Formats: sequence, structure tokens, C-alpha cells
Amino acid sequence: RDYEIQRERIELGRCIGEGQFGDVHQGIYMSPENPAMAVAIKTCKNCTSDSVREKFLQEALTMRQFDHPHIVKLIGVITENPVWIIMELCTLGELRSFLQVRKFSLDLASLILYAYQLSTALAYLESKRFVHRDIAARNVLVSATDCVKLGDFGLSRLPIKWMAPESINFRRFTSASDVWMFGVCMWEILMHGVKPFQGVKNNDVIGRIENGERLPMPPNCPPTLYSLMTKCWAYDPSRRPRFTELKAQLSTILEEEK
Ligand SMILES: CNC(=O)c1ccccc1Nc1nc(Nc2ccc(N3CCOCC3)cc2OC)ncc1Cl
Repeated sequence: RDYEIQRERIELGRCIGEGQFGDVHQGIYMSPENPAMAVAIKTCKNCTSDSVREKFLQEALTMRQFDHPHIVKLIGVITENPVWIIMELCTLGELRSFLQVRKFSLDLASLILYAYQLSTALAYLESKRFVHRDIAARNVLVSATDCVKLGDFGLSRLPIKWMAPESINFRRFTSASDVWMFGVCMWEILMHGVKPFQGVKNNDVIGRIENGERLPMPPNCPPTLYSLMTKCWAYDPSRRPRFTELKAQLSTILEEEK
């Protein structure tokens, strides 16, 4: 209904990042007779014009469209200077760091669960015909040890090493090129946050992909899950699974691994 929030309900905490328009903070949203809610706050640093303020706020209008357990929610906006966008906080931070730090504490079933949850968020977007374009582990947040979410779409935004050949060669971005990127995101997850094509130059990436090279099978990845990944990386977009297919398959693989 009304997304406008009184600034006095927000307590700005530490800086946790930055985007195009300004710093991102963690903070708190307070309301009478309720517990304080942890939030992320995107700020528009020195936005001293209507055109910049409008470009900033359109990122809120984008997030407002979505209602899914595995995509971060818009809580509200403050439309007086300085303009803030207030989002739900994923308290455990960025997935890549979480996987690196908690590696000897996480099992395969947990990694597969992260992939499944993300696939449900992306199937949801696919059903809305919304193309993400920026699917990578670095854009996934950790809400709890058993819960990951796509981060803010403004903050998520060329990522050559993640991109489908059709996106690199022809600038085509579709749900099918989303599927490719997700394949890479699943590889990152199984590798506990190692980046794809490490030590390889961006301009060389397409040469390798067109030569038929693909990211290798992670250690202790189930063959059935690597097979699903190689399907995501079919050179021909028409041959890749849809996110609807991915979610059903991942559901089966997860059950198998439990
Ligand atoms: C897609 N990426 C994002 O949306 C994003 C990127 C950088 C920083 C914040 C950020 N957005 C969020 N971030 C969070 N939670 C985070 C993210 C990063 C961190 N960090 C902790 C300090 O080191 C850097 C990253 C903390 C945190 O909550 C404590 N929750 C919700 C949103 Cl919408």
C-alpha cells in the first residue's frame, strides 16, 4: 500500500557496501510495540537533481514488483532528501564469503539446497518474463544457514565469465541466457565460492567457450548435478533446460543427497 517510511523510524548503522548512487548501510526499522527489524539501507549520496533521484528510486519500483521467499523484499522508501531505499537485511551477508568461511562446517546437502532455493526464485522471475542478467554467487545473500536470496537487482548490476555466448556475441539476454549464468552460479556454490575462469582474461573467455571448453566438475559434486550444469551450458539456447525444469531436477538431487 504505502511504501513511504518516516525517517525517524530508521537508525542507520555501519556501511556494508556501495552501489552506483551511494553507500549501503545496515540499520534498524523501528515501529511502536514491535521489535526492531534489521534492514539494509541504500543511500543516494549527493543526488542533487530530480533525474538522479528518479533513476535511484526506479530501483525500488523494480524490487516492489516481486514477492518471493528467495528474493530480498522492499520494505519502503524515504523520498525526501537524502533519499533512501529500505530493504530486508540478510544478516549473514554475501554468499561467497559465507561458503569460504564455513567450508569445513557445511555439507553437500546445504550447497544443493542453496541451488534449489535460487532456482525457485529464478523460475518465479521466468514466469513473470523478467530477465535478471546478473546471476552470480556474488549477488546471492545469506539470510540464515538454511536460506539464501537473490540480492537487490540495482546492486547486482560486463560479467564476461558468467555470460552466455549469445549475450557476449549478440547482446541477447533471455531467460535461457539466465539459465547459463545460473549454471555458473551453481558451479561457484559447489566450489565454495571460487570464481569461474580464475587467471583467464575476459577477452579469452569466448574463445574457450566456442572451442567447447566448460568449467570442470567440482570435487565431490554428484555426477547427476554436473550433468544438469552442462545442460545449462548448451551452446544453443534452445537446448538448455528452463528454470521450471531445473527446480524439479534440483528438488530430486537434494532429496537424493539428504
Ligand atoms: C546484490 N548485492 C546486494 O544487494 C548488496 C551488495 C553489497 C552490500 C549490500 C547488498 N545488499 C544487501 N545486503 C544485505 N546484507 C549484507 C550484505 C553484505 C554484508 N557485508 C558485511 C561487511 O563486508 C561486506 C559485506 C553484510 C550484510 O548484512 C550484514 N542484506 C540485504 C541487502 Cl539488499
